[PDB]
Amino acid sequence: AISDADLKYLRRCVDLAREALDDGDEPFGSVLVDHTGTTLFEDRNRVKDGDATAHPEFAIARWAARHLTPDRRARATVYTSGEHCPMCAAAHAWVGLGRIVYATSSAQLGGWLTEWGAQAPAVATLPINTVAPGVVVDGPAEELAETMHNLYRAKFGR
Amino acid sequence: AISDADLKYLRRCVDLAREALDDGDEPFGSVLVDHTGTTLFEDRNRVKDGDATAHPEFAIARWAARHLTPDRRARATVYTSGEHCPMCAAAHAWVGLGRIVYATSSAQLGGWLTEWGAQAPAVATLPINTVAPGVVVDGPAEELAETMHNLYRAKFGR
Ligand SMILES: [Zn+2]
Ligand SMILES: [Zn+2]
Repeated sequence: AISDADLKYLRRCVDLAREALDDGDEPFGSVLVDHTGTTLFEDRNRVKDGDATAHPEFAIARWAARHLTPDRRARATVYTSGEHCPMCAAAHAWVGLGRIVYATSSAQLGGWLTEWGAQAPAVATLPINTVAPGVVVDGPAEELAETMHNLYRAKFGR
Repeated sequence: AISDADLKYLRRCVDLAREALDDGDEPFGSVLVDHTGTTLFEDRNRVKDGDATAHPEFAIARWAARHLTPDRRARATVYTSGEHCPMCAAAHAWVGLGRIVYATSSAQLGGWLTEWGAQAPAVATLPINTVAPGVVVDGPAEELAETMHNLYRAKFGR
């Protein structure tokens, strides 16, 4: 279900995750793309100033609610380097956004954390469709698994 | 599990939910209380302006992260008229807030919504601990069930 065009946007997400890591934040990047294929909004994690809710997917949900009609929201796609946490999946569904494509699943992330002896997140790694049963979800992208493993290990595996 | 002091705060949450209803918003109210019993912050639903994520528990999580140290957050309690949705439960856990007490469960509300035929929510009515395993949760408060049913009927009855 991941197309060539989808993978290009996922690579952009990975670049945004890398920007976040390099700035002292956590490696999570996300991009909102409308049905015409225009990038509307890009963001990355910004938790370093002490708000652990500063996730890019959440920013995208609020931005979409403020700037896009319901119909435009439903036809838009959200690309992300890492599958929406429950906070972000719920926000996405509350505002009525459409498709999600992720590079790595929360299952991947949680599995790596336990491999590395790292503490589990404070929030359960629920798949998007546990939280938001109606959302169309594609991913993960096999081509990006190694990159994201390495990027998460840098932040969370030390 | 629910003291008389807890009920006082839950009754304040009901008052805030009614304030929301009367202002054209949905009937959800929430209070943040310091471990020393002082109210720190109170809020209610503000969705009418077009943002379905304007939940008071979420506003509380962000307020807490901005204004309180981690230690003070861990020791604070959040009271709410309606059990946190997954968005809010996750945000509460991310910012490391403490106990939650709710007047009515999301299962209770979901059952009543179905009776009224109403559009089922896009977000699943997961219990807080499915989303946030480590959070201490108490509720519901049987003495406030009928009051809250009536408030919900006012907004969502058909
Ligand atoms: Zn998130
Ligand atoms: Zn909520």
